[PDB]
Order: sequence, then structure tokens, then C-alpha cells
Amino acid sequence: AVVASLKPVGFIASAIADGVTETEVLLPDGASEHDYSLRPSDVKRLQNADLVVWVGPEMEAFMQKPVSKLPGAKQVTIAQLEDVKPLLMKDFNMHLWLSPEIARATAVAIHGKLVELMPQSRAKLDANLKDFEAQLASTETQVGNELAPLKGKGYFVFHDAYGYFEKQFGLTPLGHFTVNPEIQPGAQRLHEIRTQLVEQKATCVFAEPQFRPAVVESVARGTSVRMGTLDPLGTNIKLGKTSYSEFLSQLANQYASCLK
Ligand SMILES: [Zn+2]
Repeated sequence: AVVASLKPVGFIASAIADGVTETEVLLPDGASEHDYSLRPSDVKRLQNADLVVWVGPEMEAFMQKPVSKLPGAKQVTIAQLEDVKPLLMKDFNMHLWLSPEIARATAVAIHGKLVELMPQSRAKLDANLKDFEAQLASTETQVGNELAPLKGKGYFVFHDAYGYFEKQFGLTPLGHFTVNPEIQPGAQRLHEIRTQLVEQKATCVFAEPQFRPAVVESVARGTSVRMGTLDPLGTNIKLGKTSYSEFLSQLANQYASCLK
């Protein structure tokens, strides 16, 4: 199997590995990449993986050690890909699985590695990469269209996970409650967010399923601000050939459900 650190990385891997090998995901649904320790059974999967795929040590630091022990031919470290370095945005935001362009680079790297590891599967791997890129292009056209009328509407997200996606599709967030969703915002920060929401005529605040939404709801009350929910880890999406496109589509729907 290809073992992916986080579900959306698993989504990309599962487009490319479909009908070639299985894809497994380390981080369970409901858990957060900002607050995780590997289980003994997580450590097992890694040593036995045909290929490991992760963002890198500035993201999933809990994986750096066992990953450093593997051969280079048995890993893809997304944030260190030569194609990815030029695309990193300000040091750098590591929420890379939400960048369609980084997703392509990641697909390419996975394809290359699997072609080496599994030469019998070259044709299917080639076809998979082809299909992935076609589907992604359609998805980007669709998502761009869905989000176009929402450009300029201000909102707050719970944590700073969405930058690549927002930049690609022209969404205009006013800010985030937290950088690390592990760190409690503080009351001062919370009334300041509300002032900004009210003053700058924001339309939404967004909770996330991995974190209790109490604080998001508290900031909204009194105001005209609607509450939505964004899931940066695609919990409700099953791994599979079309999962990545489904993920980007669902995220777009989550923004639109509130912002429209
Ligand atoms: Zn995050």
C-alpha cells in the first residue's frame, strides 16, 4: 500500500494508485495534523509501506523520525519536491494539499515513484495520472465558477488552513480565529474578531469538525454573521479514484452554503 499521512494526501495517492495498490491513511478522521502522536499500528504501516506520502517535517513533525529511516525511493516529501518549492506561499504555509497545482506535482511524484517500484503497472499508472489531471482541470473550472460570486465577501475561518485554495479561487477571508487550532484564541482576540466582522460587514464565520465550535458560535451571536463549517481534512470523503476532486468540490460547497 501507499501510506498517506493525511486523508487529502490519501485522496491524491488513491487517484494514482487505483487498481495498482491500496492506499492507507495514517491520521484518523476527527483527528488533527496539529495534534497527533503515532500509534504503534501507525508505525507498523510505515515501515511496511510500498510508498509513504506526506507534506514534510514542517507539517507532520510526528512522522519525521520514522520517515527519515525509509529509502528515498519509498517516500514522497511534498514540501521538498523541486516542483513544489517555487509554489510555496509565505516561514511557509504547509497546507499544501489544498493547492491544485501542488496536488499535480504530488501526483506526478507518486506516479514516478510507483512506476519505479511497480514496473508491471506502468500503463495503468500512466492512465491514472492522465485521468487525475483531466478530472482536476474540470474540477478547477467548476470550483472557480461556483466561488466566483463569493469573491469579496468577508469571513473568518477557524484556523489558517485554506490559503492556497482561497488564493487560487479568489476568496477574500478577513482572517482566522487561530493559526494553531490547538492554541485557544483568548477573549480579547474574540471580541476583536467580532468588531472586525461587524465593522467590515463580514457575512460568515466557519467552524471545523475537528474542533469544538463553541468559540466560533460565541463570536457570531448578537450579529448578522452566519456560521458554516469547513473541513480541511475531507473526513466525509472516501478514498478512491475521484476522491480529490470530490474533496475540492465539497470544500467549495461548504464555503458557498454559508457565503451565498
Ligand atoms: Zn491545519
